[PDB]
Amino acid sequence: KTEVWVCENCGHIALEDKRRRRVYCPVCGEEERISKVEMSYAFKLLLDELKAMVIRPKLNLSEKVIGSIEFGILSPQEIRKMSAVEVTVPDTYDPIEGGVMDKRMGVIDPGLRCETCGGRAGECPGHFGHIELARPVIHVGFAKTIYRILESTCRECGRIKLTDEEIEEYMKKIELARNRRSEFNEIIKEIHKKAKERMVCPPIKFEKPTIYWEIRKDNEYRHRLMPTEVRDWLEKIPDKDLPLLGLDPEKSRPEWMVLTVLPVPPVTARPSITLIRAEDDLTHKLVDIIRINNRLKQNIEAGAPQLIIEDLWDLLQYHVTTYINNEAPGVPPAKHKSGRPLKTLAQRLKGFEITVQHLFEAAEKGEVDNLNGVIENVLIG
Amino acid sequence: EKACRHCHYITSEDRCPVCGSRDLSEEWFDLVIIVDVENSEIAKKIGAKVPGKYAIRV
Amino acid sequence: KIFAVRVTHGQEETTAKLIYSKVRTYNLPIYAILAPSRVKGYIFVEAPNKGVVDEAIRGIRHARGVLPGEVPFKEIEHFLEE
Ligand SMILES: [Zn+2]
Ligand SMILES: [Zn+2]
Ligand SMILES: [Zn+2]
Ligand SMILES: [Zn+2]
Repeated sequence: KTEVWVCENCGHIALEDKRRRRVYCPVCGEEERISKVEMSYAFKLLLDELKAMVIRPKLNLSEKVIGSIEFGILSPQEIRKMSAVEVTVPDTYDPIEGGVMDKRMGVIDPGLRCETCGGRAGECPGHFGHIELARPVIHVGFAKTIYRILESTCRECGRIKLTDEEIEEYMKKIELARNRRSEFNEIIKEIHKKAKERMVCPPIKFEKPTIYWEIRKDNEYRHRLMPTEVRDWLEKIPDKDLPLLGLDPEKSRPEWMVLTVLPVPPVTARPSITLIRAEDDLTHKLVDIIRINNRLKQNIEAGAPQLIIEDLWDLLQYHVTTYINNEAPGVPPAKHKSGRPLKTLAQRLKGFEITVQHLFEAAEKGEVDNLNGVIENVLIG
Repeated sequence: EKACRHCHYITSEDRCPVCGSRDLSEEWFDLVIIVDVENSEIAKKIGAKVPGKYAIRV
Repeated sequence: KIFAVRVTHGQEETTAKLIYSKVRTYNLPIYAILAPSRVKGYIFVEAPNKGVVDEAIRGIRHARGVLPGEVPFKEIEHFLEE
C-alpha cells in the first residue's frame, strides 16, 4: 500500500517535495487542491506504465478516493511538464549518470539524493524523465487508427471528406448512439468506408506496422508518408471533425498519435535484478532509443543526405516501436545477445491484466472507467 | 596521420609526396578517398588531380 | 552515382580505406569514397552500377550494409566544401 498525491485541478499525479515540504502539480502548476489517495503499489505501477505508454490516466476523485479514470493521449506539453528531466546519456549507472538512471528520476540504491524531493531509496516513487525526439515517430498503438483517419480525411485543408450535408446528419446520428459503444463503432466504420471511397476535395493509402504511402501517377510512383507529413497533415483536422472519427478534441488530438516527446518511466518501474548487473529490459531499450536519437540529431545538425536521415529516422521509429510493443505485428522482435526476446511495455501492461487494443480505443474515444458499485479490492480504497 | 596545409594530401611521411611540402598538420577532418580522377565527380568539385588520401578541414 | 553505405561506430575512416583495397586490386569500378567526420556511421561510394558497390562492401568487416537508393551529388557537396 502507497499514498499517492493526486491533483484536484487536472487529475495528474502531483509531486511531494519531502525536502522542501512542498506538495504541488508539475503539469497545471496547482499548489492547494491536491489530495493523498491510498492505493496498491500494483495500481500506482499500473498508472505509471500507462503513462510511459503515452496514455493519460486522468484521475477523477470522490469524497480522497478515485471516482473514475478518463483515458486519453498524453500531449507533448503534458509529457514535458510531468518530466523531472530531459534524458540524454545512453548509459546505465557505471554509479549514477545524466542519462537513463536517477538524473532526478528516482532513488533505488543507498544514494538517497533525488529531484529536489531527496527522498531515500526506501520509498520515493520515481519521477518521469523525457526524451525529446529528433524527428516525430508514429505511436505503434495508433498506426491502424492513423491509417483510418489519414484515408478518411483530406490533405492540404484537413476536412473529414464528407459533405456539410453528411456532417449535419452524421454528427446528429452520433449524438444518438454516443452512449452505446458497439453501434457507435458501427457508425465509425460506415463514415470511414464512405470517405475512403472519395477522391475530390469538398490519392490512396497503404500500411504495416508504422509505414504509410500515397500512390501517385506521372506510372504508380508510391510516395512514402513520413511522420512529419503525417503529423502536420493530422494537426490540420479541426476539433469539429474529430467526433466523425474515434477521437476527442481535448483528450485525444490526432497529432498526439505521432510522438514528439517519449516519456521515460521512473526508476521504480525499471529496477535492475542486481548480483555486471541484470539491467531491466525497459532501461536497455531506452539506452538504445537515446543512442540512436543522439545519432540522428548529430546527422540532422550536420549534413543532410536525406537517404541517411531516412535510414536513421526509420531506426529511431523501430526502437520506439519495440519499446512500445516488442510483440508487434510486422516488427522483428528486439532480442538480447542470447536470442531471448525483450519483454517491454505492452508485455508489462498485459498479464491487473490489460488487453492493449481496448486501451487504445479508450484513449481514442476518451473512455471513462468508474471504480464504484462492485468495487475492486486489488486496487486499494 | 598528418594532412598537408596546401594540397590537403594526408600522409604518414615527413613530406607530402604529391607536391613535397614539409607543412603537415595533425588536427585534420573529413576524409576523401580517390580511385579515379577522370570519372569521379568528387575530384572535380574539390580540384584534385592525383588519386589517394585527400582532406577537407585542416 | 553516390551510394550510401552503412558502417559500424568509429569504423568510418577504417572501412573507407578497407573498401579501397578490393577496388582496382580485385577489378571493381569504384570512382571515389567520402568519409566525413560530421557523418556518423555512414560512407559514400562513387560508383556507376549498383553491382559495383554490393561487390566492394561484400566480405568487408565492420561495413554493415548499403542504402536502398542513391544520394544526389548536390546533397553531397556540403561536406566536400568546408
Ligand atoms: Zn494539476
Ligand atoms: Zn524522488
Ligand atoms: Zn478537402
Ligand atoms: Zn602537400
